[PDB]
Amino acid sequence: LVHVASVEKGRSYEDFQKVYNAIALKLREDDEYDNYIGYGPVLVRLAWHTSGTWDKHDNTGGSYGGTYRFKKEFNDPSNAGLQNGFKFLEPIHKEFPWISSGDLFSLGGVTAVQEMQGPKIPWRCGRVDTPEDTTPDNGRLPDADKDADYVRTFFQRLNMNDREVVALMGAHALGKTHLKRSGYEGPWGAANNVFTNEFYLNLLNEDWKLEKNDANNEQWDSKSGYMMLPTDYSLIQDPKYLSIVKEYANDQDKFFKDFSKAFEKLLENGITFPKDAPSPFIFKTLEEQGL
Ligand code: HEM
Repeated sequence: LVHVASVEKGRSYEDFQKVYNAIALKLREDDEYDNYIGYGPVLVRLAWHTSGTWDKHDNTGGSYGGTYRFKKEFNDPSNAGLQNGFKFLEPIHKEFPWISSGDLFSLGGVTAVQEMQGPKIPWRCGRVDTPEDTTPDNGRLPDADKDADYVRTFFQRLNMNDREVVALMGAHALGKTHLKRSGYEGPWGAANNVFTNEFYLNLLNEDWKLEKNDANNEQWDSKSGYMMLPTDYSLIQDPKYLSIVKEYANDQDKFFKDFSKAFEKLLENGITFPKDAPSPFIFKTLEEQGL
């Protein structure tokens, strides 16, 4: 199965900047969600989970088809809580009914990262909705209770290398774990709706203790009130990952550049862009537009 990007008929950068802006304005307005964290983090996670079902071996799953809109995928236990990001996007889709579902879910993540003061993420249009029977089965998203070998092997299926994995995991600066959702509880740091390299700094500099949470699962906790999942902590247990964690903890711009590339790649696995497709779009933030 080849998925060829097909530009929404007649649309160009200004149309997608208008969608960006609508997302960004709602992000600013609906600020109460999740004890005033806001919707940025869950929109980033929605973009990742809708892309991270991809299998490089047969091009099943991935962002192209926007299949999260079907009950098998929206009810994946791995996706518990993402309905909040979907509900956020619903009025955006109603205003811009021409955008595909995959383009909207992925653009939500780009818009969230950028509006949270993260790197620019180039973004390409042209995902096309595919039918209900193309929805990937549950079980393609990763478990959190595992070690570095698990994480490395998992991400090979998404064609990500060590550097790409460690960079992508930096998104855990954002938001928090919620016990009723995943069986883990707590934020990874203090700046959890501003995109920074804090995840790496906290991994290296907090005093972590291996504790059980109230769902009887182990997680790493600090006196500051932060947590790390076992898979997060694996990045400092494995010496290859550890070197890269130190690099990003010591170079904010390098993390931003590497995250941008890996996140674009994640959002584009499985898609064939014709030679004459538009170049990737770099959207202006609301701040840059004076809005
Ligand atoms: C080994 C890989 C990963 C594992 C096991 C993992 C696991 C988790 C878990 C258990 C949660 C908490 C869900 C909840 O209780 O609300 C979470 C949240 C989150 N993850 Fe991941 N994650 C992984 C990779 C990633 C990647 C690659 C990104 C995106 C680039 C990402 C972005 C997020 C975000 C932004 C949140 C916060 C959501 C919120 O606050 O609602 N994660 N992750």
